[PDB]
Amino acid sequence: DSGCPQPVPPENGFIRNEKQLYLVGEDVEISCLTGFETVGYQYFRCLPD
Amino acid sequence: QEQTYVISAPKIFRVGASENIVIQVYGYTEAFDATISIKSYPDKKFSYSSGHVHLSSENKFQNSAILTIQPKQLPGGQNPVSYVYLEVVSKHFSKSKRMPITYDNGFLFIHTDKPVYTPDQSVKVRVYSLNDDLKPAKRETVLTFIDPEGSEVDMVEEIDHIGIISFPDFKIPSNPRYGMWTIKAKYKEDFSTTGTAYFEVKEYVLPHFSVSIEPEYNFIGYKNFKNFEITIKARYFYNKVVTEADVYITFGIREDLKDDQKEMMQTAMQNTMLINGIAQVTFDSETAVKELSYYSLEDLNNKYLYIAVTVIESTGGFSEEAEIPGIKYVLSPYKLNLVATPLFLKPGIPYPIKVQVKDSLDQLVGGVPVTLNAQTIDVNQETSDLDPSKSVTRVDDGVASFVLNLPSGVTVLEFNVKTDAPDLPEENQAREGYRAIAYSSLSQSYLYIDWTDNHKALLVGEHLNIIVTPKSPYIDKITHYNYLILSKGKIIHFGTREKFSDASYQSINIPVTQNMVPSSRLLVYYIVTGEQTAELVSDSVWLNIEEKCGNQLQVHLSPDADAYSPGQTVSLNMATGMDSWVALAAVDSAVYGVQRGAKKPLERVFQFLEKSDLGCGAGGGLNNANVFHLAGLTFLTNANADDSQENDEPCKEILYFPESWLWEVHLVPRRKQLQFALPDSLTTWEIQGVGISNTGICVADTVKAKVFKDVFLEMNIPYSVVRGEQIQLKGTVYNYRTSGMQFCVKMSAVEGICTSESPKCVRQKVEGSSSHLVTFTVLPLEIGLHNINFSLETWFGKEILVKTLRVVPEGVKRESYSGVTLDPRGIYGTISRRKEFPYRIPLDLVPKTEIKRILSVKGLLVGEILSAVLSQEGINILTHLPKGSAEAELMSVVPVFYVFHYLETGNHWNIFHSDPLIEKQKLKKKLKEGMLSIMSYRNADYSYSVWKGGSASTWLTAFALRVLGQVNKYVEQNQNSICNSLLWLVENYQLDNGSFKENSQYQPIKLQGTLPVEARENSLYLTAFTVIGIRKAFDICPLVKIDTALIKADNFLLENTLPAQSTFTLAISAYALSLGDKTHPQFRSIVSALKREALVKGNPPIYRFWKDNLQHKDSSVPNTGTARMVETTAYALLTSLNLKDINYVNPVIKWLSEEQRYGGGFYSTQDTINAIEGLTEYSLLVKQLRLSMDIDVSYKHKGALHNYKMTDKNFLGRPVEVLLNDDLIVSTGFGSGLATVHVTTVVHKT
Ligand SMILES: *[C@@H]1O[C@H](CO)[C@@H](O[C@@H]2O[C@H](CO)[C@@H](O)[C@H](O)[C@H]2NC(C)=O)[C@H](O)[C@H]1NC(C)=O
Repeated sequence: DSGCPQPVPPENGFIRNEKQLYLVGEDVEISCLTGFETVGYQYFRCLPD
Repeated sequence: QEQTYVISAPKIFRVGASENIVIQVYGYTEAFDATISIKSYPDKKFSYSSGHVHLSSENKFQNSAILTIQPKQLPGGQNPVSYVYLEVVSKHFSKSKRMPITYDNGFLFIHTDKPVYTPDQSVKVRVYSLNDDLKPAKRETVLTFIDPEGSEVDMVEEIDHIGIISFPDFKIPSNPRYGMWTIKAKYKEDFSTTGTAYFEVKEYVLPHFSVSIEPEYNFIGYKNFKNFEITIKARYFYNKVVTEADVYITFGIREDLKDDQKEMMQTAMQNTMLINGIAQVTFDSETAVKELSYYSLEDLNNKYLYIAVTVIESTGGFSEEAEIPGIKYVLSPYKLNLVATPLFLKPGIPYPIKVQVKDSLDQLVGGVPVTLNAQTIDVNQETSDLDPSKSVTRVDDGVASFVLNLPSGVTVLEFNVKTDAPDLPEENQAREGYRAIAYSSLSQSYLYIDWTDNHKALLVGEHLNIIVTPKSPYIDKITHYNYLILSKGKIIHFGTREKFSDASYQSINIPVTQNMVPSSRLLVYYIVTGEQTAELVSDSVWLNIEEKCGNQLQVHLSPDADAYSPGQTVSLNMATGMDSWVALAAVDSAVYGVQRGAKKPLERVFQFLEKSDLGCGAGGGLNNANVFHLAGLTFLTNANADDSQENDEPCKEILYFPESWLWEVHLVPRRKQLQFALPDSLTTWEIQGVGISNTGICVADTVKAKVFKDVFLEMNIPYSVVRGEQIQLKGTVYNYRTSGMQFCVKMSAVEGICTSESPKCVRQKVEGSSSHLVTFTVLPLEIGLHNINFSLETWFGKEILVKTLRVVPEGVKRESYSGVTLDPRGIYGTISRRKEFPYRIPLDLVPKTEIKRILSVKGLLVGEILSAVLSQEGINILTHLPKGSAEAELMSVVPVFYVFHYLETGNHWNIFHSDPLIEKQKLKKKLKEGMLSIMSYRNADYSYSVWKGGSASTWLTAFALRVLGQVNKYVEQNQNSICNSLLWLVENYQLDNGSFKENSQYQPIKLQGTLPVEARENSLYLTAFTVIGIRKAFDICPLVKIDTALIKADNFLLENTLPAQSTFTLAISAYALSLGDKTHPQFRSIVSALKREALVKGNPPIYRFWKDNLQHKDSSVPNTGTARMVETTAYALLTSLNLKDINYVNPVIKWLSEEQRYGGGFYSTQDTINAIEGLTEYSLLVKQLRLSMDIDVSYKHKGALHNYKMTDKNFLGRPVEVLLNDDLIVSTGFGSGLATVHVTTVVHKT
């Protein structure tokens, strides 16, 4: 299917909605550990490639 | 075995179809009835359809039942029904067979008014919607637009009243993604057919002339490599040659038809003049490549010659770019394939073989010489050979036809076919070989269809005349043979063909009917029961039928000419064989010029109707069951055959200036006339009528109305101009009169443009049959669409091009994004009910652009709700084992709290279907009597003890506290006791690193405690247990030092746990920390460990669980080992739930619900309580995730902007334009479930 693997989050980030494989166009939401706060667009869009 | 039957049925039942099931019985002579029925599987309980059929001598014991599986009678829901019982019952026999069913009834054709759209256009779309019988389906259709990102964009459902579904126009979202958008159509309800279409959303201007690159053929080999002639032609869409132009050719060595470094060949980049619209060119690969690159030969380049061509009018402002994406350099150019060739022998019938020759980047090569050689194997492997026949392929079909006279002894033929390519060795003239096997009759009781290779299409209403010969030892007994005619899945005709006295048999004389027109399949069968044993004998042939439309809708304009004139009023006449709906679309032929080979929307629609043919190949078969299976049938018989052995891979054998208008649907009552004015475009309007009626779809002849003006201006206004750039609007005046003319062209423009020439003017002259380059320099001052009137004051009055210039602001258009996940229940924590997006005007905005903003919302559906429950046998827990001494009371009552909670957390007290535990009042009485009995165990100073006078146990006290906290949500209880017992447990038994160290109870009460690991991490176990209890109770007495104690204990767990010795301890402490800082890095590390201790079954885990110390080899009966395993699994599960990781959880709920995997029942309390807890939580979670969220979006200083009624039926938020300057609020109620809303800000930065 070529749906995207689970991405590497930013450091001190974690994947909110962990999944083994993401369908094309799934938002995976990054969120920051307790010390840290997401500034920006926390979401990665799994592209068809 | 004289008395036998065949019931013949479509291989697969289409739901909602009418399946004509035909029964033949042999050797009966008394009349009898049979019933044929479709019954639910496996229970046979519901009769979806039944048909009563009389079998008798005037029937000739042949009849059929029209059975229909009505779609709403199938149970539906989470599981589709994959199977059904076809059953027959009579006085003499009964049999039932599991038949597959398919939810795939009918056809959805999506007609998009253009292949290509600029932004800011609306894509008009309509779906033609046909039943399995090719009748108007009258089913409402869900139509889904997918941006090439693949993100769902929009869903619209429209009622089908007509078989034409005129959807609302889909306005391209205000920042589309360019490229191939997808439209998916699905029937809204039961049937799950799909239609799909594509349209390209692209910045384009309609090309003015169709530059055509027409290489002699699509490959280069030894012949061509030195010299490869390639022809350029260019014609205007009004179809007059571009009388002169400058042609620019550029070449590249393209390794693959991919985005590439083209390695352009400056050695070969070439100019030619387009003499009268044509320029022959040739490329020499030798001088080009050797002079520029290492590659000496195409031995080095099994690759592609890229070629791009620019044609510039040379006397005009228009230029058009054409390309071939690549021409294959090839050592071996061709490949063979068979067409319509059964690969099955009919011994004594001439065996036709047809090979097509395809080149690379396949097209039919037409004229390649082909030779075929074969070895003939007779019975007992008596092998022999045939002389190699030769044939040239048919020039207009690519087919080399062959016929081999085969002796009736042949058992198998294996034959090789090779290209006698004169310019190649065989080592490059590719060659292929195939096995053809005889019918393998057991009795040698053969039947042959004497179909004379009549691949020429049959004509509707002509009588078929197929000779059939049942050559059999027992032709004395074969009174008659049966035939079936198949079209799509359906048995459209069936019948019987007597033996004449001479032992000739009747031909199949039946006329070919309009229901056959795409294709048909004739199957012919008999049972002969010689000796005492029946053989089903059968054959089939592919029948190629003409694509004759049923309604034969034809469309023509009433006036006729070489060309109409702009604005000419014209009548369109639609004439049809019957009352019909007809859908009209006119598009500019230019629009296909935007692309190379843009296929007309409804190309080859009959070739799509053909895909409902359940058979494959040209007929024949390996065996009777194989003959039926390849015909797309299946059968019930007692005649010693079944096709359940016949399963196979899927079978792939081959056998004003508008751009579009007239987008209308009319009832044409056998005739109708439209009148309209032809638009001002000087172009060929391809007008496509599509008829729909009770006889299906008929895409008509595409009328091509030439719109033409003797003398005119056409202006090459680019799609878009950068604001405030000096640009030449180039153009061309054309004179197609034989006399020359003197013309003045001038530009009249709105004040949003300022202009140079400002002319009456120079009054230049143009020759006859000629065009003069015209140009204007302009500066666009302001953003938007500005009317420019180009005009041509000249003999015969005037011409005036009313045009719009489109002006875009300077710099770079940047897009940047913000969103939020709205979790109005805290599904992930903090209640994200509301968010605010300030209108943050950037520091580097270009002076007068507008910031565009666009908002959309995605519903995050919960997915698979794996549903698991306690049995009503939880009456076992309600009515538990005696309330005796030795804490047996505690074991009795503790589970009752949990079971009450479980029942509270669900429908169980909304509804019991059976065995009700509905008397929640009595259950609450028993609950509070329990809480009394446990509070009895409280000692003096708010410790608990196993006994009224026993040693104070911190373990028991934390357990009690857990219980009481859990139940305080349902029965209010005196929190002062909770405060006192909490501060007792903290102050007396906290110690650093080793929190809540246990006071000696002298024994593990293994019925209530676990048996922990004793040597090490006993303290990690106990700290975890106590932290769990406190986290369950501190919420109802949040005294500050209890929080300090939680800080201490959590820190100690986070530090000590990570090198866990035991999965049990790891699990429980993971849980305890999940109650605490869900997001601490140490916690996440421990989680990431636990998640790897997990054991699973299946490539995607179907089951997941945790075990340690091999306490699993002994799982046959519930015991301490299985108890521990269940404990540690339930802790893992609880943990996950607190992470809200449903995808993880699900296979753990599936494991936990299969009693056998842990020895049946639970053992001890802990496992049981934790399992009930986990199922409770999981239920809860699933509810919380259920998407039901009416999301308000409103500006801050103004009215509401949109209301997304997000629901699992309608989870997709259409992109809403948010173009006003207000700060933007998005909010929702308590709602339900989880959504994410995204606003993208698009702005031009200097
Ligand atoms: C371009 O020419 C058209 C006429 O062909 C102009 O449109 C007319 O404008 C006048 C004044 O506003 C109206 O009274 C007419 O009814 C309009 N006719 C039509 C058909 O729209 C248009 O204003 C001209 N534009 C420029 C920039 O010169």
